[PDB]
Amino acid sequence: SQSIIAYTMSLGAENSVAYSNNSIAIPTNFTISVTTEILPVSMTKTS
Amino acid sequence: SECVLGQSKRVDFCGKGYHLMSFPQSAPHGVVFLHVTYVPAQEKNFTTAPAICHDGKAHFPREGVFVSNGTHWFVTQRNFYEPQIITTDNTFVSGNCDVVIGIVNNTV
Amino acid sequence: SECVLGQSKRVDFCGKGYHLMSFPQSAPHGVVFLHVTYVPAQEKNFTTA
Amino acid sequence: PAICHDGKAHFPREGVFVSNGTHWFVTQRNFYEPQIITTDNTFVSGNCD
Amino acid sequence: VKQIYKTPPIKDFGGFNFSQILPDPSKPSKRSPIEDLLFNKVTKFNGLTVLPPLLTDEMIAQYTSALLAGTITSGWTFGAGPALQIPFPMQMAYRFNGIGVTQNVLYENQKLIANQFNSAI
Ligand SMILES: *[C@@H]1O[C@H](CO)[C@@H](O[C@@H]2O[C@H](CO)[C@@H](O)[C@H](O)[C@H]2NC(C)=O)[C@H](O)[C@H]1NC(C)=O
Ligand SMILES: *[C@@H]1O[C@H](CO)[C@@H](O[C@@H]2O[C@H](CO)[C@@H](O)[C@H](O)[C@H]2NC(C)=O)[C@H](O)[C@H]1NC(C)=O
Ligand SMILES: *[C@@H]1O[C@H](CO)[C@@H](O)[C@H](O)[C@H]1NC(C)=O
Ligand SMILES: *[C@@H]1O[C@H](CO)[C@@H](O)[C@H](O)[C@H]1NC(C)=O
Ligand SMILES: *[C@@H]1O[C@H](CO)[C@@H](O)[C@H](O)[C@H]1NC(C)=O
Ligand SMILES: *[C@@H]1O[C@H](CO)[C@@H](O)[C@H](O)[C@H]1NC(C)=O
Repeated sequence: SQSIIAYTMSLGAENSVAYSNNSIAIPTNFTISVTTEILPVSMTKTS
Repeated sequence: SECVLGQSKRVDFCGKGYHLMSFPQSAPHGVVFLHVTYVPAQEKNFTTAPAICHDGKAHFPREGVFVSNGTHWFVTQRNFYEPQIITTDNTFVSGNCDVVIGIVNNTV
Repeated sequence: SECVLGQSKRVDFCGKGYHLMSFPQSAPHGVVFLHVTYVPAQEKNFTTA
Repeated sequence: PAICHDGKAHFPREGVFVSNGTHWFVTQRNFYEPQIITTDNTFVSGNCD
Repeated sequence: VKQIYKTPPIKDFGGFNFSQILPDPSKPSKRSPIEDLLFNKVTKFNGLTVLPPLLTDEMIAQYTSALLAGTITSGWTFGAGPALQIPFPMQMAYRFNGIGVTQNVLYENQKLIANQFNSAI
């Protein structure tokens, strides 16, 4: 039961933030994040 | 030069996070990289201070932030919670106790 | 990436001085920057070694 | 990367530790200029293992 | 920004006039005083027309402000991991340490630091 709908863009959830002056977050766990970049170096050698 | 063979901190250059490494691959008409960064996964909110107050002086971490909860104070880095003892080997002295905001009295 | 969300030491890259911080603003057809740098104001000649 | 002393791991503050088979000394990655390990040259944390 | 970050509800920028930089909520056009100044100065049937942007001036300002607000009070901590509660004065202390300048300058001259940025703006 699909349809096409136009919407206002949210551009992502708003990250509601505020801060105190006596406490800072400090990491207990981390990850090794590996991603892939695909990049053009050369064009077909048209002659 | 900066991610495969080194550790540049240019922001988001080889992906978001701190650069660790990068692995180039061949491709038709191009290059492929497997980019690797360090990104914090879980963090906790710790009471903190810029300095420890001792004999009227301010003892600053050489690097990092002081952890200041309960009955014990320590030194951690912004990128990792591994608390160290408050000694002259981990801290340095400058300024004073009337300068630092949040400075906490502790035996150094 | 380097002056706004950062504080680059690229020399005089976003303006003369060491970058401390920078802030972008919207514009028709472009981006406006407020580039904040650290610049020595006073110095004195000390005998050194 | 570390030496074991009094049950703790002692790490070069900067550099790598080297042994000539008689002594352990801090050297740097960019240059072999040996320093006897003392608390001025090494940082202590965790445990030896 | 991975997601648009909110400008904190409490404008604790250490006395800095970020209200001149970030969008003014009281206006029908959500632009900052710096932006109003520029926008008021920087400006068919013959077959040549101009298409609209996807991201409107306000939408660009929302992404821009998220990056900007993060930059001034939290840096990149709203990106690479969960947000860090660094109060503006400590963010500034770290900001100076990060360029080889002692943190004592922030605390000893907190008022002059606040005034020089604002004066320059
Ligand atoms: C952040 O700093 C402010 C400014 O000093 C602190 O506000 C003080 O709060 C105490 C506790 O109620 C009051 O007695 C003072 O009058 C306040 N000072 C001012 C200038 O208003 C605030 O406590 C700090 N926030 C945190 C979470 O520590
Ligand atoms: C930031 O700058 C604004 C100017 O846009 C300041 O607003 C002025 O405030 C003074 C006294 O505080 C008033 O006499 C003016 O009428 C205000 N001008 C306008 C246009 O409203 C504001 O005070 C500044 N904020 C800080 C923290 O310095
Ligand atoms: C620390 O507390 C703040 C409250 O403003 C919260 O938003 C934030 O998520 C907390 N940080 C962590 C790592 O839990
Ligand atoms: C810490 O020592 C300082 C000396 O500068 C003093 O002013 C302050 O009262 C002390 N704080 C506490 C909690 O004892
Ligand atoms: C030190 O003396 C030199 C030579 O006149 C001068 O160029 C420099 O500005 C002086 N530095 C000071 C006064 O800090
Ligand atoms: C190793 O160096 C130490 C001093 O660092 C010295 O006492 C010793 O003679 C050296 N051993 C050899 C085999 O050179």
